[PDB]
Amino acid sequence: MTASYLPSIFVPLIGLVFPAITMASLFIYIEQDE
Amino acid sequence: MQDVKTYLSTAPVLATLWFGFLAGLLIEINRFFPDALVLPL
Amino acid sequence: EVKIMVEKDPVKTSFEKWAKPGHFSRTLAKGPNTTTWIWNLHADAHDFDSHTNDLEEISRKVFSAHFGQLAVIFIWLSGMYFHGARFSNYEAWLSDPTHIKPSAQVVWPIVGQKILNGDVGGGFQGIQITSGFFQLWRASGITSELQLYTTAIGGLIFAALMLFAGWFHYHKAAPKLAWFQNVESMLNHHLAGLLGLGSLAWAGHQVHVSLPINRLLDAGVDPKEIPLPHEFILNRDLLAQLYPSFSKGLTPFFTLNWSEYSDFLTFRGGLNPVTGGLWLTDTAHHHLAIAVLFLVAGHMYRTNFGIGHSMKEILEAHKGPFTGEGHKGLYEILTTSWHAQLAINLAMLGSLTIIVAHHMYAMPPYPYLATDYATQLSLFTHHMWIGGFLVVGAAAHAAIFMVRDYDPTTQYNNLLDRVLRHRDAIISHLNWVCIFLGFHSFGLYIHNDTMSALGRPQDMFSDTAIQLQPVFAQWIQNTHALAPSLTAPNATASTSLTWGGGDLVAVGGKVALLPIPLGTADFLVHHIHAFTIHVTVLILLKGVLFARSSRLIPDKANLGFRFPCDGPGRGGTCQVSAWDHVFLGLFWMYNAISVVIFHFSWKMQSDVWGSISDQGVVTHITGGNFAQSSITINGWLRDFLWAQASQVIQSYGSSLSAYGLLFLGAHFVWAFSLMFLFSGRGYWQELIESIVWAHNKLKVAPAIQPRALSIVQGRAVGVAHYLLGGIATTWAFFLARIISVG
Amino acid sequence: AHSVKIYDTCIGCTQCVRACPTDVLEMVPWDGCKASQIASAPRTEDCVGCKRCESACPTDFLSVRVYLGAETTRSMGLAY
Amino acid sequence: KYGEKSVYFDLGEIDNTTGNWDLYGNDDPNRYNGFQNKFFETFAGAFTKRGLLLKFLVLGGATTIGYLGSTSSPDLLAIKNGPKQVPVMGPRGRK
Amino acid sequence: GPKRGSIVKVLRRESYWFNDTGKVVAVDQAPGVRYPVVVRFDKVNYAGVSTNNYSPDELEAA
Amino acid sequence: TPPTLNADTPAPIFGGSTGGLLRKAQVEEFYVITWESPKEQIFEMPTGGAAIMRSGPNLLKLARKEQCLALGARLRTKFKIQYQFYRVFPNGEVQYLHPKDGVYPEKVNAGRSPVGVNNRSIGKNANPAELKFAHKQAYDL
Amino acid sequence: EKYQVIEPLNGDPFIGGFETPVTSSPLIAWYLSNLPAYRTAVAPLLRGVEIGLAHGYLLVGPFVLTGPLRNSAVRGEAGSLAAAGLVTILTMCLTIYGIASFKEGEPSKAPSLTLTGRQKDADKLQTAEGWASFTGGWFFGGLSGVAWAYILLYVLNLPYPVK
Ligand SMILES: CCCCCCCCCCCCCCCC(=O)OC[C@H](COP(=O)(O)OC[C@@H](O)CO)OC(=O)CCCCCCCCCCCCCCC
Ligand SMILES: CCCCCCCCCCCCO[C@H]1O[C@H](CO)[C@@H](O[C@H]2O[C@H](CO)[C@@H](O)[C@H](O)[C@H]2O)[C@H](O)[C@H]1O
Ligand SMILES: CC1=C(C/C=C(\C)CCC[C@H](C)CCC[C@H](C)CCCC(C)C)C(=O)c2ccccc2C1=O
Ligand code: SF4
Ligand code: SF4
Repeated sequence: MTASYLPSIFVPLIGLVFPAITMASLFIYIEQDE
Repeated sequence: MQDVKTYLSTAPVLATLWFGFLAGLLIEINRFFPDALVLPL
Repeated sequence: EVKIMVEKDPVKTSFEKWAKPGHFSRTLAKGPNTTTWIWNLHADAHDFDSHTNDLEEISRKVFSAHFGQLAVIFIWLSGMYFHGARFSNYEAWLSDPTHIKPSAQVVWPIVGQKILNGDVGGGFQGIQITSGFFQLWRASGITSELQLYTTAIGGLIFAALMLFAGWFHYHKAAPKLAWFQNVESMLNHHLAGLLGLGSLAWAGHQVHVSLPINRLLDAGVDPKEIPLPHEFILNRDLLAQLYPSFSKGLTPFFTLNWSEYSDFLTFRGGLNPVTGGLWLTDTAHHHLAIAVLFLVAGHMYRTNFGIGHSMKEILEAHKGPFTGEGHKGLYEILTTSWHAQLAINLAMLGSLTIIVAHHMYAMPPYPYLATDYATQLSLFTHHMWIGGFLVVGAAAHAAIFMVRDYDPTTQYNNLLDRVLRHRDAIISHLNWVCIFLGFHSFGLYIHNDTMSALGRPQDMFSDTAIQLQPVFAQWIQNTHALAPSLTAPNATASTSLTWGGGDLVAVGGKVALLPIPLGTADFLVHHIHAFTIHVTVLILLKGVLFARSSRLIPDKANLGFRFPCDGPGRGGTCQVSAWDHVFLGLFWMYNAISVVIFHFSWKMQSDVWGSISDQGVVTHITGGNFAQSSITINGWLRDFLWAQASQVIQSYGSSLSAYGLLFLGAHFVWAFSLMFLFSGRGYWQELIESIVWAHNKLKVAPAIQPRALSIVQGRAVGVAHYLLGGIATTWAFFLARIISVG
Repeated sequence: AHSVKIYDTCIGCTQCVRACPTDVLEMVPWDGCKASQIASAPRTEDCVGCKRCESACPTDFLSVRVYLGAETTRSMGLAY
Repeated sequence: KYGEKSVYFDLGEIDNTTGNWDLYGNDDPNRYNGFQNKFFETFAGAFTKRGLLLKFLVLGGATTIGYLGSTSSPDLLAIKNGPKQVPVMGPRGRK
Repeated sequence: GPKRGSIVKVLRRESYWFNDTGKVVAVDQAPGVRYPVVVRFDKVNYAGVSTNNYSPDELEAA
Repeated sequence: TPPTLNADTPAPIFGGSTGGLLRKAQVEEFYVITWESPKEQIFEMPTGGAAIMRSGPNLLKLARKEQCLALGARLRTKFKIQYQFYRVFPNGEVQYLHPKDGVYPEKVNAGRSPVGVNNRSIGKNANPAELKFAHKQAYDL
Repeated sequence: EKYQVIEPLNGDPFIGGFETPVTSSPLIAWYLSNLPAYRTAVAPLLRGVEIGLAHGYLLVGPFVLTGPLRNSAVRGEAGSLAAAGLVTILTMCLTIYGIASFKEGEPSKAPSLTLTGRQKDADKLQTAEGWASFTGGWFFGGLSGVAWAYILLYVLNLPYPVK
C-alpha cells in the first residue's frame, strides 16, 4: 500500500457521490418531454 | 344387471381390478421367489 | 309453522345412471370428445348448485352426502379400534406406560419390509404410532381387547346405519325445502340435544366408569385385577370405597346440597402428579357444567310454542348511525344460500381447531400424554394444519357465494353493500399494515444477521444486546399465575403450568410441563406470525371483495368464479378471479403454518421437554439454545434444520427408514410441482401435437383427442403437489427426529 | 394502439361484435357470404386487447385477428 | 355539480363536475411576523435558485464525505484502526 | 363444387383438419359466395367446432 | 342520424363509493351515460354497490368506456332500456360515441364503410423476411 | 333511526371517496388547514422554513440514541452530522423533483376551487419558482433545526428523561 489513504477517499466517493449524481441525472433525463 | 355390467366395464373400475390382480401376482411371485437379482436361466 | 315435510319416493333406485358417467351435467352427459371431459367430470361431480337451479334438490343432495361422509368416518373409527384390538400391544403398554412404545400397525414380510417392525416393547414388533389412541383409551377406562373389539363391531353397525339413512332420505323419503329452512328449530335441537345431551352423557360415563378405574390404575392396582365397569354400577359399595360421597345416592343433588359431591366434582388446576394429565374430577364437573349451559342455551329460539327469540327481528333491530340499514337482509342470505353457511362454518371450525391445538399442548388432558413427546408434536402439528386448511376454505366458498348467490336487489344499504363500497380504503390500509409488519420484523432479522456477520454482536436485537421484551405477554402470564389467590379463589392451582408461577411436573424421569419464559426471540416470532397472518388475510379478503368487479374489469361477475384470465389486454389480466386469490392464499397459509410449527418444535425442545435426574436438575433436548440462536436466519438454518435433520438422514437400515424414504420422496414431489407452476399450456399443447403425430404414424392415435391441462387445472395441480410435498417433508422430519430423541 | 383486421373468411354471425367490451367492431353490408354482411373495426383506438372477439369467432382459423401494439392510457385500461 | 337538484353534471361548472376542489387550502395572508420574514428572506433566499443549489449540494456533499473519510480518527472507525492481533495460519499451513 | 355426401380432403394449410377427410353438407350456388362448400368432420378442433366452409379448390375428390 | 346533445338530467340515487372519479377525469376525459327508465329500479353500479334509477331521464359519470358499455349492456339485456353515452374533455368538448349512427353495432346498417377488412384468408399473409427494413407489418398489406 | 354520519365527498356520490369524521371534522379540518403546507396565500419560502425546522429538529434524536457511535464520547456530534446529511439528501431530492415536475411557463396545478364552490387564487407552491423557494427555505430551516436540537441537547445540559 504505497498510498494506503486513497481507498478512504475513493470508496466513499464511488459508493455515495457517484450513485447520487448518476441517479439524479438519469431521473432528470427520463422525466423530460423535449 | 346389464347396467351393472356396463358400469363394471368403466375405465377406473377395470384399471383397479387389473392392477390389483397384477400387484397380487407380483407379490406372490416375490413371496415364493424372493431376492431375485439375476435371471438363472 | 315448524313441522315434518317429506316427499315419498322422489328418486327411483336403479343402476341405469351408473352407466351414464356424466349424467348430472347436461353438457357432460353427451360423452367425451377430448381428454378435458374426464377432468371436467371428476371436477364437477359434487358441485350440486351448478347442475340444477332449485334449492330443494341441492338441499336433499347435501343431506345425503353428509350421511355418506358420516358413514365413512364410522368405518375409519371402527378400523382404528379393530386394528388396536388385534394388532397392538395395548395391554403390555397398560402394564408399563412409561417404557412400552405404543404400536398398532404391523407389516407383512414380503420384500424386506421386516425392518419396519421395530422393537417397541412388550414382546411386540410393529410401527410406533403417534395418534394418541392408547392415552384416550386409558382415559376412557378400557383395559382389555374385548372392549375394543366390541367398539369396532358397534362402529361397523353404525356405518351401516348411516349408509341406510342416506339411501332412505335421498331415494325414499326426501325432506322438502321448508324443512331445511327451519333454522330456529335446527339451532334449538342441535344446540340442546347434540351438545348438551352428549356432554351430559359423557359426564355420566366419566363419573360412573372412568373415575374409579383410573383411580385404581393410578393407585397401582394391576390392570388384570381391576373390577369391570359394570361392577361399579351393580355394587355401589366399591364406588363408595373409592369416592365416599356416592354412598348418599342422589339426595344431595335434589336437595341442592351440591357441596357433598365435592370429592369427585372438584375444581383444581394443574396436572395429576402420577400421570402428568388433568384431573378427571375436574373433567367431570366441566363436561357437566357444559351440558347444563348448552341445555339452557338451546331453549332460546322461537318455535311452534310461542316463547323464544326470532333471529330475523334480532338482526333487523341492531343498526345504527354509522352503518345505514345495519344487519338487515342477512337472514334471507343465510337461509337461501348454502355457500354463505359453509363459509361461516369453515372459518369457525378452522379457528376452533387451532384453539384446540394450543389448549391441548398447554393443558394435556390425557394420562401419560405430556411425557410422550412424539404424540404431543404430532397432534399439535396435525390439528394446526387442519385449521389452516379450513380457514382458507372459508374464504374460497365466501367468494363463491359472492359471485353466484349475491343479489343487489335485496342488499341496498345494509352492511354488505357498505363494505363493498369502501373496499379500496380497506385494501389500502391492510396493504400498509402488511408492508409495515414485514419491514419492522423481517428487517430486524436481517439486521441481526448483518451485525453478526460483521462482528458487532453488541448492536443486535438480542437479550444481551439491545432488548425487545414482550411486557404485555409477561404481565398476562404473571396475572394468570396469581389467579388462584385473588380473582379465582376457589381454584387450587393455576389453569396450566405454562404460566410463570408454578412448579415442575415430572413423570418417569421426564418433564411434563414447565414455566415457559418469554424474551426477545418470542417477541420477534409472534410479530412474524402477525405479519404472515395479516398478509394471508389481505390476499383472501382482496379476492373476496373484488370478486364481482373492479376498475380493471367492470364485469368480472359475468365471467364466473373460476376463469383463467380475460386476455393479454389492458397490460395483462392473468389471475383476476377469486379462485386464483384462493390459489395464492393457500401458499401463504402454508408459509404461516410452517413457521408456527417450527417455532413450537424448537421452543418446546429447547425450553420445556427434557430429562430430569436426582436432585431435580433439568437437562433439555437442545440445551436452551432457542434464546440465542433463533434471533438470526443463519441461527435457524444451522441449529434447527441442519442439526435436527441428522436423525431423518441417518435412519437408513433401522426401523425409521420409511421416514427417510418419504423425506426424499416429499422433497421430490415438491420439486415436481414447480414444472406445473412455472409453465404454460401452449408449450405442452404443441409438444402433444408432435407426440400425436408420432402415434398417428403407426395408426395408433386415440379416439379421445389428447389435450393439455387447462390453465386452472395446471394451477390446481401445481398447488396440490406443492402442498403435498412440503407438508410430507415436514411430517417425515418431525416424526423421525421426535421418535429418535423422544 | 392495437390493430384489428377482418379477413374474407367471415360468415357474418355477429358474435365478435356482441362480445366486444368497448364497441370497437360493427357489422357492415357485404357480398360474399350467405348473411351478406361482414365485420368492421373502425374504433380501433378504443381496443383494449382482451381478444374476446377471437374467442367468439367460429372459423377453422380466425376471421378476426388482433395484433397488440403501442400501449396507451385507453389500451392499458386505466381508471386513474 | 350545479347543485340545485340531483343534477351533478354541468358543463358550466366543470371543476365542480370533475371534483377538483381544495380540501384544506387556506388563503389567509397573515401567518408570520414582519421581522421574521425580513430575516428569513434575507438569509434563506440565497438557495432559491435550483441549478446553483444542485451544484452547491453536490460539491459540499463530496467535500464533506471525503474530508470525514480521510481524516477520521482510528478510535472511531475500526477499518482505520486496523488489525491488532497476530494473524491466524491457514488449514494446510498456508498464510 | 363437390356433390352432397362426398368425401373430400382439406387442403387449406392453416386448417385444423389439413390432410383429413370430410363430409360435404351443402354447396351454395350463389355467384358471389367465396367459400360455398360446407364440410363436417369427426373430431372437433381446439375451439370445439366440427364444421367449416371451404372453397372448391381447397378440397380433393378422395 | 343527428347526434344528441347533453342537458341537466337527474342522477341515480346512490350513496357514494370509493370507486368513483379520480384526477384522471380532472386532467383527461371522462364518460357520461344517459338512459330513460319507466319506473324506479335497483341496479348494480359498475363501480360496486347498488343504486336506484329515477323515473325518466338518468345521467351517470363514469371513468372508463368499458364501465359505460358494461352498464349499458346490463340495462339492455335485463331492463329493456335504451341508452346513450358520450365522452367529455376537460375544456368542455363533448363527443357522442356509442350509437354512432343510431343503430347498435350488432345490426347491419346502410351507409357503413368497411375498415380493416382484408380480402384474403389469414394464411395468405406475407413473411416477415420479405418486408425487411420496411415499415409494413404484413397484415397492413 | 334515519340520522347518518357518513356522506359522499362534498355531496357528490360519483367522485371517489367518502366524507367521514376522520376526513371532515372541525378540529381535524382546522388543524390540517393551519399547517404550513395548506397556507396557500403565504410565501413558499417561510412555509419551507417552518417545515424544515420541524423536520430537522425531530430527526436528531433517532440518529443519536441509536447508531454506531451511540455508546462513545462523540455520540451527539455523530448523530447531528447524520441528521444534517439526511437533510442534505432530502434537499437534493426536492430539487430534482421540482426540476422534473414544473416548467417556467406553467401557471399552476393546485386546485383553485374551495369545497363551497368559491374561486380563489391557485397556490404558488406548485410552480418552478415556488418550489425552488420552498426547497431553499426547507434546506435552511432543516439545518437550523438540527443545530438547535444539538445545542439544546449537548451545548447546554438541559436534563431530559432519556436524552
Ligand atoms: C346389500 C346391500 C344392497 C346392495 C344393492 C341391492 C340392490 C337391489 C336392487 C336395486 C334396484 C331396485 C329396482 C329394480 C329395477 C331396476 O333397477 O331397473 C328396472 C330394470 C328392468 O329391466 P328389465 O329388462 O327386467 O325390464 C325392462 C322393461 O322395459 C320390460 O320388463 O332392471 C331391473 O329390473 C334390474 C334390477 C336389479 C339391478 C341390479 C342388479 C345387481 C345388483 C347387485 C350387484 C352386486 C351383486 C354382488 C353379488 C355378490
Ligand atoms: C339409565 C339407566 C341405565 C342403567 C340401567 C340399569 C341400572 C342398574 C343400576 C341401578 C341399581 C343400583 O344399585 C344400587 O342399589 C341396589 C339396590 O337398589 C344395590 O343392591 C343391593 O341391594 C339389593 C336389594 O335392594 C340386593 O339385591 C343386592 O344384592 C345388593 O347389592 C346395589 O348394591 C347398589 O349399587
Ligand atoms: C406437464 C404439464 C402438462 C402436461 C401434462 C399432462 C398432459 C397430464 C398427463 C396426466 C397423465 C400422465 C395422463 C394419463 C393418461 C391415462 C390415464 C393413462 C392410462 C394407462 C396407464 C398408465 C394406467 C400440461 O398440460 C400443463 C398445462 C398447463 C400448465 C402446466 C402444464 C404442465 O406442466
Ligand atoms: S398468459 Fe395465460 S392467463 Fe395470462 S392472459 Fe395470456 S392466456 Fe390468459
Ligand atoms: S380485442 Fe377486445 S376490445 Fe379489441 S376488438 Fe376484440 S373484443 Fe373488442
